[PDB]
Amino acid sequence: QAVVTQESALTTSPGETVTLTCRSSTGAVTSSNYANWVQEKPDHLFTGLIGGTNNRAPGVPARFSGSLIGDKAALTITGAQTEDEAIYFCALWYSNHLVFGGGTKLTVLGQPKSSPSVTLFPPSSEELETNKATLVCTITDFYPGVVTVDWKVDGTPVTQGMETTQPSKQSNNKYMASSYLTLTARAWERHSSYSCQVTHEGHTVEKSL
Amino acid sequence: VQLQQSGAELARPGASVKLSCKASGYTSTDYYINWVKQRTGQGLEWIGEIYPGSGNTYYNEKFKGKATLTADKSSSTAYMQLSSLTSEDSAVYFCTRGGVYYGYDDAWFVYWGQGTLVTVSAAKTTAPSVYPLATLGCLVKGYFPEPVTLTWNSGSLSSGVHTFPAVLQSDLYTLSSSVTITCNVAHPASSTKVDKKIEPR
Ligand SMILES: COc1ccc2c3c1O[C@H]1C(=O)CC[C@@]4(O)[C@@H](C2)N(C)CC[C@]314
Repeated sequence: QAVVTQESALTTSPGETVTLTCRSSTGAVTSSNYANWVQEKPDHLFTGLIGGTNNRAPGVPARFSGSLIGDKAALTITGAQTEDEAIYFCALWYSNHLVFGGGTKLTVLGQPKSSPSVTLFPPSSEELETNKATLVCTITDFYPGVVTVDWKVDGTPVTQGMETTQPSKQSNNKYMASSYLTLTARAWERHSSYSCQVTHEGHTVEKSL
Repeated sequence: VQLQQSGAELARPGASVKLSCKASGYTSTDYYINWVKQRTGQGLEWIGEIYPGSGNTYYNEKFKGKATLTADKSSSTAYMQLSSLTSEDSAVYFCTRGGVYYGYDDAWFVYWGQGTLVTVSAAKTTAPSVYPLATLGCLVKGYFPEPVTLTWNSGSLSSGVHTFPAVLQSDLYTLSSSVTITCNVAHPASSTKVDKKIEPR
């Protein structure tokens, strides 16, 4: 089908105005796409915000408004509040079927930016005695809670055997995540260096063994 | 309006399970039920639509043959049969409804059920291997099912500790924790409770 594209993440501050966008892979977003918006708050609390491009649903605050901007649909929050921190999904109708966008995580800032604290652990002796080797990359104290992880072996980019957790909130309202690189014992011995690289707010923090 | 969904479900690959969503309130109108899929590592995905009063349906091409939507007017209930289950079918499935006497151009996702969790696995109960990490840490690898519990030095060590969510490696779950010296791991499903201390290399 068509593919619907949203920002992966966006940042705003209390009282600011932020616009979220929702693009269609087929061309301009038309009024015949009848653009919907859905807000997801923690614990699967969903609220239908917008129908028919710009009809705000009963009960939804007036600061929410939908519209078309150029060739795409959009959701504008005029005077963002703390409670507006959520994931916003858009959805487009293509005559006989519906497609959701990937969603946009909206952070409403409540503390200064914080870069990820990164630690990388080697496989233990006892794990190697099963002829397996797991490299553990712990990532903590970053804000906003959005990170990309990339691994390397002797400088070359790794493409297989990586598992990474969704960023989860800390008690100090910063975020944490973990990434695991799973190998055989021999494969870990073959190489001189392994590295975990975290991308956050346009900057990379990296650790190597 | 209320949408009551069926209970959580556990299945083996290739099997089939049937979910249900009972609507309450203003069911004299003919209304749409939209089904939605959300995996733990994904956003929302539209499965299809069904009107329980008129039986009409709209489908997502990707789910034709995977999901079948049916309904019955008098009980105000919609069903979704999921066939030939796989790991990608593990998700929370939501049913949704439009507003009462709303327009077609109003928001379609007004009322939401509590969601039905579907987990597809061939894994038998497996106790976690626990490994020291050297800030220091504790690696909890290869258990099933969730959950596990982890503390540090019987719970006397709590500040400066980060315990990360579980992840699925090789059809089993793997977890980790770290501290700025021993970790206590409990896997009730395997009736296990292991302790491991970090002797330096
Ligand atoms: C312009 O009208 C519409 C545009 C888009 C959709 C609909 C419209 O009217 C309804 C219709 O005819 C059948 C399809 C569908 O049930 C569906 C999608 N749902 C989600 C909402 C209601 C409705």
